[PDB]
Amino acid sequence: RECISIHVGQAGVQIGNACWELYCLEHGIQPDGQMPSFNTFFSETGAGKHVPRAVFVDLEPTVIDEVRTGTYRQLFHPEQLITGKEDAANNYARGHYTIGKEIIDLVLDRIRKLADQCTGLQGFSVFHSFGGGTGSGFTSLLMERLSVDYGKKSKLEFSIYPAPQVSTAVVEPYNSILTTHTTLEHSDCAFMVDNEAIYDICRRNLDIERPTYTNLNRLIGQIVSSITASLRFDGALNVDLTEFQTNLVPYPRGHFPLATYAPVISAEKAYHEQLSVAEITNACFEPANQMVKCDPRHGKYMACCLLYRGDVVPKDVNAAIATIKTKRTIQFVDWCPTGFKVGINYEPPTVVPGGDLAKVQRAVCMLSNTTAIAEAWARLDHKFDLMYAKRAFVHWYVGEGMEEGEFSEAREDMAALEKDYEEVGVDS
Amino acid sequence: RECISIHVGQAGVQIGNACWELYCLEHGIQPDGQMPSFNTFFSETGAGKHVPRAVFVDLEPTVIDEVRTGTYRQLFHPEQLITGKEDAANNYARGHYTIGKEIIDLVLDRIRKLADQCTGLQGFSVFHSFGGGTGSGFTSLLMERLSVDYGKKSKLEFSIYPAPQVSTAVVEPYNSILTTHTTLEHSDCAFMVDNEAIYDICRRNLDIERPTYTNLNRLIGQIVSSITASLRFDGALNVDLTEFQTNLVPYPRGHFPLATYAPVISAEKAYHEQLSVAEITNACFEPANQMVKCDPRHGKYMACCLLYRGDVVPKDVNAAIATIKTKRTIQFVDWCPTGFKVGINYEPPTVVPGGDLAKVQRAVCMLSNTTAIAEAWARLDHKFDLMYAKRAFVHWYVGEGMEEGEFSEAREDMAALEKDYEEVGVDS
Amino acid sequence: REIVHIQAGQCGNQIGAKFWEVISDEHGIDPTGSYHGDSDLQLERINVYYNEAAGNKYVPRAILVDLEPGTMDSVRSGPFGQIFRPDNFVFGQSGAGNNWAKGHYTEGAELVDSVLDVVRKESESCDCLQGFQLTHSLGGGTGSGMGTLLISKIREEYPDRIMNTFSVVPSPKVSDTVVEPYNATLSVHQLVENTDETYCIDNEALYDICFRTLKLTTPTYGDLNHLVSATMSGVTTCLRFPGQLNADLRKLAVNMVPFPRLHFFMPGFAPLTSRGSQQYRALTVPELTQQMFDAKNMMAACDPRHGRYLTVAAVFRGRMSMKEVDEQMLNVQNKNSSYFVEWIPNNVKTAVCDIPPRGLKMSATFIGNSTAIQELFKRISEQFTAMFRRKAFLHWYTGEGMDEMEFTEAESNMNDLVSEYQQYQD
Amino acid sequence: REIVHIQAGQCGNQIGAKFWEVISDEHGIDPTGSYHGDSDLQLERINVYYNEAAGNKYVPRAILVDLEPGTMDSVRSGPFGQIFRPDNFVFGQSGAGNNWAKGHYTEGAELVDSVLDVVRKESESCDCLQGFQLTHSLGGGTGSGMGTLLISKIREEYPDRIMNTFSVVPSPKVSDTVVEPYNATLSVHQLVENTDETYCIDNEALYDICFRTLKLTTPTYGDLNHLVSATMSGVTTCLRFPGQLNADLRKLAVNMVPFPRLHFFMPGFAPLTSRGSQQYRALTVPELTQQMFDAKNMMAACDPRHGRYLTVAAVFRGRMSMKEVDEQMLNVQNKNSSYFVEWIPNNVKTAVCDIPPRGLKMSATFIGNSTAIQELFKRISEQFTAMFRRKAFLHWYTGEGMDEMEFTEAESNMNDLVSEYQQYQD
Ligand SMILES: Nc1nc2c(ncn2[C@@H]2O[C@H](COP(=O)(O)OP(=O)(O)OP(=O)(O)O)[C@@H](O)[C@H]2O)c(=O)[nH]1
Ligand SMILES: Nc1nc2c(ncn2[C@@H]2O[C@H](COP(=O)(O)OP(=O)(O)OP(=O)(O)O)[C@@H](O)[C@H]2O)c(=O)[nH]1
Ligand SMILES: Nc1nc2c(ncn2[C@@H]2O[C@H](COP(=O)(O)OP(=O)(O)O)[C@@H](O)[C@H]2O)c(=O)[nH]1
Ligand SMILES: Nc1nc2c(ncn2[C@@H]2O[C@H](COP(=O)(O)OP(=O)(O)O)[C@@H](O)[C@H]2O)c(=O)[nH]1
Ligand SMILES: [Mg+2]
Ligand SMILES: [Mg+2]
Repeated sequence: RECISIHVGQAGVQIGNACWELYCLEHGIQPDGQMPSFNTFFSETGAGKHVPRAVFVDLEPTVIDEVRTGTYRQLFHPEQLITGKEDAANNYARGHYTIGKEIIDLVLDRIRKLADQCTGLQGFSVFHSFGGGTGSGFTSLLMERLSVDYGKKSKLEFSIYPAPQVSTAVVEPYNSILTTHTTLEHSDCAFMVDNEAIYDICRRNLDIERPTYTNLNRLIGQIVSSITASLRFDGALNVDLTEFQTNLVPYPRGHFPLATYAPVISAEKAYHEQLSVAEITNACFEPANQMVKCDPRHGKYMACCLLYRGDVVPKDVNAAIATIKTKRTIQFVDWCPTGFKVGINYEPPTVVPGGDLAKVQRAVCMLSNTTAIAEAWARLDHKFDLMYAKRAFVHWYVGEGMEEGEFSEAREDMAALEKDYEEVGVDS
Repeated sequence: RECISIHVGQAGVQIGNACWELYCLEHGIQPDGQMPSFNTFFSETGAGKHVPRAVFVDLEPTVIDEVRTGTYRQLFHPEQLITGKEDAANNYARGHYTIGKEIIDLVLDRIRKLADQCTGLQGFSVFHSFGGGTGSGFTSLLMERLSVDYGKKSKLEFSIYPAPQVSTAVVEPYNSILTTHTTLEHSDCAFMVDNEAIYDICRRNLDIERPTYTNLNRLIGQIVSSITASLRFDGALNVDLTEFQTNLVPYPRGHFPLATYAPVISAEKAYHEQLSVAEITNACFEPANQMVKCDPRHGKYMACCLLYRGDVVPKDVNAAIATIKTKRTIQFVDWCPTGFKVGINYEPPTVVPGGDLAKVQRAVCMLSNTTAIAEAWARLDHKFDLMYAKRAFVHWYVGEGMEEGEFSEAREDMAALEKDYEEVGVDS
Repeated sequence: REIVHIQAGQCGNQIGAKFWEVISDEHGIDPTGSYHGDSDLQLERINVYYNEAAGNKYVPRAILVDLEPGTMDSVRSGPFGQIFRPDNFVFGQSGAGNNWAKGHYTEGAELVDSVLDVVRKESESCDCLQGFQLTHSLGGGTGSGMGTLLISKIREEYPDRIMNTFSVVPSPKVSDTVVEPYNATLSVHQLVENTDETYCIDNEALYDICFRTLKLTTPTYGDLNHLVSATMSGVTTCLRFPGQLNADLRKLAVNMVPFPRLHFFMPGFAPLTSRGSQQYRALTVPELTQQMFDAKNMMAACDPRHGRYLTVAAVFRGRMSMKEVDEQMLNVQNKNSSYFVEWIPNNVKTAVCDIPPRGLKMSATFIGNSTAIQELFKRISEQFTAMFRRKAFLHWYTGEGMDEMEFTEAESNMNDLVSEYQQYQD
Repeated sequence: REIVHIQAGQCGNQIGAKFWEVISDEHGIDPTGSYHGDSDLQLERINVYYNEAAGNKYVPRAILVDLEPGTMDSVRSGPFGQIFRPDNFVFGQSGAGNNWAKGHYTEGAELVDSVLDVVRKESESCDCLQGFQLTHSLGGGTGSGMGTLLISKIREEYPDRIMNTFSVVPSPKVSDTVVEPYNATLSVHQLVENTDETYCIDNEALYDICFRTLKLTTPTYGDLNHLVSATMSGVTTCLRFPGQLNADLRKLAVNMVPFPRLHFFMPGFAPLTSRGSQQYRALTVPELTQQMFDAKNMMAACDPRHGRYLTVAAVFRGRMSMKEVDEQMLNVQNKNSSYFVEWIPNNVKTAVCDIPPRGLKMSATFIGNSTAIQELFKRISEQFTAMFRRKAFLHWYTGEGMDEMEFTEAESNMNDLVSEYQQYQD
């Protein structure tokens, strides 16, 4: 019943920092590993120290060093903290090939070591970003190997969705297009969120006009914990990760369920307001709490999964579902009946001490696969196209051995993906 | 039930220093011999002082003087400390013949004296190095006599394997080739380790980038103690030295089992990590802990012996074996079924105060005979050949009475040895 | 004379957690395993569900099956999880994930061999089995998937024993798995012809009852599964305890099945009303019959007056007159003659037990076989077709080797049950 | 009437350490040697295994043999090592090293003369020997090597006494010595025709039982050898103590051997389950028979239902009815008729003792002679051949003078036992 977390790149690792901090908060784990009390994620020592079963990869020492100098440096095993010396430079060509390919063997052997520590490997999940060099480059490299060795294990990916308006990486389209090509075909499911959309959540629901990544990742951590800690904890409907895959992936392509999370409420907003299960789920179908800037009303739904924490009575859930099925404007694709996965954990929602979110007594996470995602690809299509037509920055990949045909090909694979969304949109 | 240790050359003696220090650590033996408490190795006096049954030979006063001025100078009997005045000069021709042959008679008589002190001589083992003058020269001289007098006793040799990359002895190939010729035929089993490989162990498992020989020999001492102290101590499966020979030597040639040792872990690496018997043995089949730079995956296995310390339950061992037999890529030679010797001592693993290795609760030593050893010989073949073709340094042997034909012959004997490995590799 | 029960799937395991609790209540058996009752009858027929182990320990004759230790553990952690022996916990490791193919066709299939071995061990422990009962969900992976596989093998080993099962039927509003109708379709395909009878439980209907008549605003599944266990326990106790009528499960099966393929049941239960009204209720046979006939007191989301009634069983617990029961059942038949099928004269049959359920003076269990049942099949079949055309999640299933033509036949078979209900609906 | 036991090899010495412990438990004999029991029977038949020395000291009639003082010392150091007299410790100095040639053929051979002399001294100390028993490993140097040599000489001196031995059979997964099959092959070659019967113990199977039914996660060899001693002690106590059936070892041997060469046994034991379930177990004869028949409760890594059963012995300890035992054995014969050999009518034989093992109400020992045994021989023979062709470690053996043609004949002889099992497998 075990799983592995993999943190690649800054985004992967810094999100991971929040994630493991939250898992410590879930059980009262001390920075040194001492836990007085979740062995699905952790491995126990004779001292009662538990080791989070995870791998941290950075090709630049700095971020891992940040871990190594922080409080959780005692928690993590030195072998889990893997670092190279040089970067990918925002570039798949080095991340996947030239540079990252050198260290990956080590990385894999640490993974395999942990796989041998697992007794019942259920699977794993990889945290990264769609635009970066290691964030997406190295990441797909890893998938290429992990899908061989662990072909039957859960291969869930979580990635930051490139913001349409702000991006620090000029060749991000190129990176992301190459990842599509290689991740679609290897991964089982990839989830993503938009930091821009999140900013809007922070300013509207948390009332914060100063979000940093350390805020943004707390919110992400919430979502992740709902599906990682609480799915291993007790509930009414205990849903596994393999079950998630088995209930969220409808086609052999990928699919890309997007996250939505409600409650996201400031402490003051929690006052004077009573949420019910149904009210929280109402919020879950509002564009306003959509974690990716993509309009839910534009597309049609294919999948939807609702996962519940704390004070949730199935009775209320059932009523809530009835209304979301019938009251809303949620259009859905023919193919699908509304079999929405309901996970119901008794495990209460948790809050980070010193965080922004209010203590809540119940909480709902929503995953959804909508046809509007093709528009996200359309965004990438043109951004890629523009650059590629001019061949701007192309020498930074070509010099590492990339082929122009390959890039065209990858775009075409994306186009095919868009076409399949088109297909799904056609009802039948 | 007694045995004799023989330390020839610096390498032999300095390793011995670590070895006898460890035996003192095993029982609380004071530098003066006072032991408050292993008489298989030691001889008791009426004062309760025990004398380690061993002979120290150096043809240069200095190293023995180092012993004579250290703390263990009180431990060793002055007659055990044998020294000449001049060296072999890295040269078999003087070590075996011209110089060492003069003192050897004394040496033998001290050995014989100890043999007479033994009541039930089980056998002995010789510590040396394959490249040096006394380390290999004198050593084989000794074997020539010991195999006559003690023909039925254990003749185990331990030698440093010449590092392929660093060697301080330009005629080491020549020395080692001559030893092959004379040791193969006289000895029963010779074990060896590579200081370069060890450095890699020190830097990767102990995390030490500054190993000296005094570190390197502690690690060697660990391995040796597992097979020397703990084989005389109590266990489930008490394995003797003669049993070792009877379980490790498959052919009348020699054979050369190589050492592998796992756990080799720094204190910090021990934290946050729980080793089981099975996990330790997993490490034992990893190239990474191979004490000789020779790839385990290259060759095929012929013999394998696993010796256990501390908290080992046969139950777990059995399971571990099942997986190494079936899970691994360990190819093995037809001839052999997988009868791997399992020695199981209750005697816990010991650690040198102020050492690098972490306190462990259980430990496993592995001996193995792989066909990849022929590549080691191939290395020597060409190194020898190059020198010999040019006849570089040849006058340093010829002037002592060596014959060129002899050198050719010795190479040919090595070639024959390689051919026999070839033979074994052919499965049948 | 004895029964073996097997629970599977998270649903089945949690239902059974309440079922066994009740059975031990009925007999005064402590959560730790020993008997501390106080009635002769409590031990007298205990054999049907318990083995008395040395020390006056009673072992529930049941196997708990799952593919995740954690659910099993949670069951074990409560009272009455201690009464089960470790040997009755048969489970694997890695879920099923609510996947029929995994459950039945592939992975769960692997576990079934160990389950069956224990089943065999228990079949030997019994003197004479009457039958077997299984608890599960129709749209679940282990509930239906693995469970079905097991059933086909048990039936094979014991053709002469009763094979029935109670199962949670996907409610119109709350499906959890997107392919829940697919799993259900496949289970019909397998179960119907590999079972003697199956009961149809709808959670939605149950949630309506709990608020509708019981006026409760906090139930959980444990409270609703209490109601489920009331019907299950109602059936077997009579068989166990002294009564007036004819107290044999097989005879019940005989009286309720007019046709080899149409054996689906609608359970209902009386009395079943809130405490407020309990001060305003009268306890008579007509009172129970009013609650029994009323469709709102059915646990299945069907409407018996929409369809036609083929068979009705009225089981009574406690002291009642024979006359009164006879007359009221007749009256029911008379007044609701428009719903009954004309081919079966006196289509309402009774069974009477003289032991009341603990705490009540009287009670009654409604078991019906109407044509209305077909409506559930119709809903599923339709939903199925849509999914079938799109292959939603079928890559998971076809990835594990499930072939679409097998599914095609499953669809037909669903439609066949509907057509046969139409054939006898007339 | 008396028995002499000889232990050899590290295995044999450690097994015997538990065996004798148990025997003294059975009779209330203290670790220091005196009798402090409390039952008449405890002293009454003590003669079979003990000599009473002056002072009411009991000397176990056994010889401890090894070629390393340290193992002997460790035995001596514990409780019950003090009950053995110094004269029963016969050992040399320098191992054997798990080398048959050393053990049997050369060096160990030297010690055997001193061992035998002590044997003779004890044979005189007995009034009338029933037989001898030896404990050892089949793949070990002194266990099998030297032990075999001894057996051939004892048999020579006493053709009319029972010669049996229990031996650890190389488990498929855990061999220690690379030539363990070689040593075993040689021991078959020597032992089979120089023994009346031999028992086949597989440590792997034992480790499965200890976790499988006993649910234990810490055993050592002492815990597994406890199980071994349970079967050994089970056999001889009946012979010692009052019962109902026929309590003679020779008669057991007669009933279990249909053919001069096929005398290999599969021991099993009941009851043998974890404490948790002990609260859910019932103690009946069928209960014991269920545990006895079940292959998983066998201590040999064989599968009796794969082969055919030639003979079965069921030994019972404690008060049981004759009827029940007879009927259940019959039932076994009936239901498992497909495994029994048709040539032997009523192939299941019984023996009944009225004394239960200390702490239990009842117990049973399963002894079988199936054809399935041949599978172990096949595994060894095959492994042997491969090694034979390569001469792995045979320089050690040929260095001590063991000739390859002797080994060749040994190989044949293994194959002969297999062919004879086939000859009666039919
Ligand atoms: N949510 C979130 N997004 C982040 C975080 N750090 C970076 N990102 C986003 O991820 C992308 C940045 O990737 P980089 O940091 O440039 O690169 P990398 O993927 O770590 O790998 P390299 O390019 O080789 O350094 C941008 O789109 C950022 O907006 C973080 O902590 N949280
Ligand atoms: N592990 C280990 N290797 C050593 C040690 N000392 C020397 N060596 C190695 O053994 C070889 C050196 O042999 P030398 O010290 O030159 O010579 P010797 O064998 O003592 O004899 P002479 O040549 O006559 O002085 C080199 O390959 C060294 O790397 C030591 O303390 N530990
Ligand atoms: N009455 C009832 N239904 C349940 C319970 N648990 C899950 N269910 C129903 O079972 C269906 C889900 O299947 P599930 O039991 O999770 O399948 P499995 O666990 O993979 O075999 C849904 O329709 C739920 O309403 C329960 O404890 N009681
Ligand atoms: N059951 C059991 N097997 C043992 C014990 N000791 C060694 N063995 C088995 O005996 C074989 C090894 O032979 P060994 O007894 O060392 O030979 P010897 O000591 O040279 O005669 C292996 O198959 C072990 O599993 C023990 O105490 N109990
Ligand atoms: Mg970076
Ligand atoms: Mg020197």
